[PDB]
Order: sequence, then structure tokens, then C-alpha cells
Amino acid sequence: LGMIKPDQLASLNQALTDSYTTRDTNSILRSRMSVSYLKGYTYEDILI
Amino acid sequence: SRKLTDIRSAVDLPSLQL
Amino acid sequence: HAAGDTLVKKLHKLANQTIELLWRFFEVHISKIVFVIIAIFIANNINALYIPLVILLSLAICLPSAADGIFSLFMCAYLFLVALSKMGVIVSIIALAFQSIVIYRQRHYRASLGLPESMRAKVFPDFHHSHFDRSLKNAIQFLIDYGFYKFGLEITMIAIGIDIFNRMDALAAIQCFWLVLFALNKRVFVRRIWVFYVIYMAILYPLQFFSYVGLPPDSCIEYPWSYWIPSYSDDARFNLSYLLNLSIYGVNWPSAYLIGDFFVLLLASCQLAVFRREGEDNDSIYNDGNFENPQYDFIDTKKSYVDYFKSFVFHYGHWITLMSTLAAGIAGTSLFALGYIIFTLTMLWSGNNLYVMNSTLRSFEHTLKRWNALLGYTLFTITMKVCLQIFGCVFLSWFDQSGGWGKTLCIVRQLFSITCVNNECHVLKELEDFSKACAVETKEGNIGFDVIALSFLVFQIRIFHSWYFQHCMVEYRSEVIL
Repeated sequence: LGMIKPDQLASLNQALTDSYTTRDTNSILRSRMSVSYLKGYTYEDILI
Repeated sequence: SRKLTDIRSAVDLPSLQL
Repeated sequence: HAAGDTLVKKLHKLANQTIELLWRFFEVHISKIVFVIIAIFIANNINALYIPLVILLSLAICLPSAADGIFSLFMCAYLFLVALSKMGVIVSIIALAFQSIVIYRQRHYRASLGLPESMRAKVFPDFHHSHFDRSLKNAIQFLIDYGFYKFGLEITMIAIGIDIFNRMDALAAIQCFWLVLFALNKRVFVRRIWVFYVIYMAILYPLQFFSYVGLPPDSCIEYPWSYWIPSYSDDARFNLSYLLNLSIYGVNWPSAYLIGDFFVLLLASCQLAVFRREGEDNDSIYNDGNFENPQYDFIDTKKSYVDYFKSFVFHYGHWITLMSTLAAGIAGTSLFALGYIIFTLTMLWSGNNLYVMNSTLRSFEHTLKRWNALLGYTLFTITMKVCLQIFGCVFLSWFDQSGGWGKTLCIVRQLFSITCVNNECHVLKELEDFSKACAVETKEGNIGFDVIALSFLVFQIRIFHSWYFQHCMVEYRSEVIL
């Protein structure tokens, strides 16, 4: 039971962005929502 | 000819100014 | 009581008005309501039965004669026989009987009044039709009569241009050449060449129909090897075929495509056929004046509401509406719209300063300046739009190779060749990461702003050199002097 290093949080956030496709706007909207969800938790409020 | 056009212009212009 | 009698007479008046509406729609339209049910439900099923009766209608337009009436009786029964053998189409079964009902109701009107039996497009006094003007039913009457010469040309022109350009595929290029040749020159002999080209188009429309119905539902016989099946392997080559409209089986062909071209080929053919009939007053005056002294004279009419504001906005259109549609083009945010940007401001400044005071020996050169400047630009940008999207959809000096060449080509696609826009198409993985790296806004289509712009500039450049605007500059110079 431990916290999360900032490297892992940065990796997750970076992976969230590139998930979409070039054409579909729904993919962009989903990526934006998923990224907005993560930023509300600091690394000091995440438990692995 | 030319005098008719001149008097037509000199009649129309004061009407527009008024 | 008396109130009941007055209500009954009001109901009778309403019935008389509705009967007049039925009669006028019977006489004025005739085959329109049939031809469109023909195409709307054509899109709905697309099975062979339509083929015989679609080539039928196009040839019917290509046989502009009284023989056309034999094909009209064909439109009457063709459906009844095929519908009986196959047993909303049942509504069409009684709808063809309604054509005979139309003739039956015509005979009823013949014995009622003591007037000669003939078609009447102008039902209320003919003198008001020459009035062209304010206060009443003459508005719809105007929609009728100037559909014949002056408003009709602009209406069909904007219709064909905007519809085909928003279709944004194949046809786009041929009718782009049509636009270049039509708007570049001004001539009635070129209009006869255009009479022979619309005759060709009247055959080419059933060609498109047959391309869409080239084979029975499915038997997998032939598909011209997908237009020579080039050498590449991609959804790009799939879309090369999407483009040359050759055979293509697994597609629900866009209903909007057929409805648009069919209806806008009917309107254009009718408009041009009427155009060949009578004369014109657009440009014969200009060659007479050419052969600072414009000498067309006419009354300034009466300021009695409606006409006052109509002619007043007609005056203001030179400034606000045309330039504002060019400003929507400015907001198109494209490298081509940049040319619009430092074109429009110069137009404002220079043109205002120049024909506020009726520049000497330069009015004709200035109106040619406006004509070329704001027609050639919009046509060139609208012509490349479709050509560059053709280039992007297909394969040619692919923009993904080398480091320095890759950078230069990425910059090139950044501002010039951009990306293809079409509702149905496909891409592969390699081009997927290429588009990921290069990035684009995926929204470019000109239907947003260019169409309204072009509409205004043509509609007003056919006026900026004609009609009462020639008399209007007198007001401009008098206001400047006073």
C-alpha cells in the first residue's frame, strides 16, 4: 500500500491524450473528459 | 442640348439641397 | 341567424380561394410534383423498374416538342401497367389517374366562363405584371414572371453552383469548368454553346443513374476492374473509384446527390430553354454607350412603402452585404482567404474614394476592376477547393518521406493541400500516424461561407452594370458635392 510516483502519473496522463483518432470528434471529446477527470487528483490523493 | 442638361442639373441640385 | 349566414359566406370565400389555389397549382406545375415523387422514392428503392422511367424523363426533356406530350401520357400509364404486374406506390397508382382528373377539371372550367380556353400564368391583371412592384400578390407574381428572364438566370446559377459544390465530388470539376466559361465571358452565342452543353448534360444524367443502377441487385459479373486498377494499394485507390463513379456495389448511394442534380438539371434545362425564346436587356446598352455619360433614362417611381425600402436596401447592398460575405470568407481562415483579406480592405478604401466623385475616364475600368477582382478570385479559389481535395484524397508525390523534404511537405500540406473532406471514405494506419504528426483542423468545406459570397457577387455584378444603379451614381455625386 503506497502512493504513486509522479513519473507514473505523467505516463498515464500522456497516454490519455494520444488515444483518439484524427477524424472523429467523439474520440477527441472522450479524451478531453478522461483527462479532465484525472487532473482533479494530485499524486498525494492516489493509492496503488 | 447642352444648355438643357445644364438647366436640368441647375434645377435638380437646389431641389436635392432643399 | 345573420351571423350564421356571414360565417357561411366567409367559408364560401375561403373555398373559392382554395379552389383558385388548386387550379393555379394544377396549371403552373403539372409534372413537378410527379417528377419529384419520381426521384425521392427513386432514392428510396433503386430497383430497375425506375431505370425505364428515369431515362424516359431525361429524353422527354431532350425531346422539347409536342411529342413531349406523348411521353406525358407515358408518364400517365407507364406506372399503372408495371404496378399491376408487380401485385406509397399505391398512392402513385391513383396519382396518375389524377392527371386525367386534371384534364377533367379543365373541361369543367371551359363551360363555366365565357373566356377563351388557354393556359394563363398571369391570372390577375397583366398590367400589374409589368409593374414588377410593391404592395400585394404581385410578389409571388414576380417570382413567376422574372423567373423567365432575369431572376431566373441568377436563381438557377446559384442553385447549380451551390448544390454541385456542396456535393464536392467528381461533377465538381466539370461544372467548375462550366462556371469558368460562363462567368468569364458575356454572350448569347456562348449561351447557344451552353444550349448544346445542357443537351449533353441531359444525356449525362441518365448516365449517372445507370452508373448507380448498372447491374441487377447482385450477380458479381463485372466492374471495369475498378478503372484500370492502377498500381497502388490503398483505400486511396478505393476512393479513386469513389471518385470516378464507375460501378461500386456495397454503397447506399447518397439520396441527396440524386435529388440535387436531378432537380437542378430540370430547373436549368427549363430556364435555358425559356432563355433561348425571348430577348434580353443586360449588356446591349453597355455596347451602345461604349460605341462618364451613361444615358439610360427612366422614372424614379413613387415612395409608397415596400418599394422605398426595397430600393433603399438595394442601394446599400454595394457596401454591407457583398463585403460582409467576403468577410465571412475572411473568417474561413485559410491561405486562400488571406488573399481575400488584403483584397477586401483595398476594395473598401480605393473604391469608395474613387467612385464617390465619379472618376473621369475610369468608371468603366473601375467596374472591370471590381468585376475581375471579385469574380476571378472567388472562382479560382472555389475551383481549386475541389481540385485540391481531389489531390489530397489520392496519391501523388506522397508528403511523408525524408527529413528536409518531409518538413517542407508538412509545411506545404499545412497551408495549401490540407486534408480531404467527404462523409464516407477510409484511411490506413501509416497515413493515420502521418496525419497525427502533421495535424489539421478537419473543417474546411466551402458550403459554410463561399457559396453565399459567390451568390451575392454574381447576383450584384449582373446589377452593378445595369438597371437603376447606373442612375444611382448621380445621387452619389450630388451628395458628395452638397
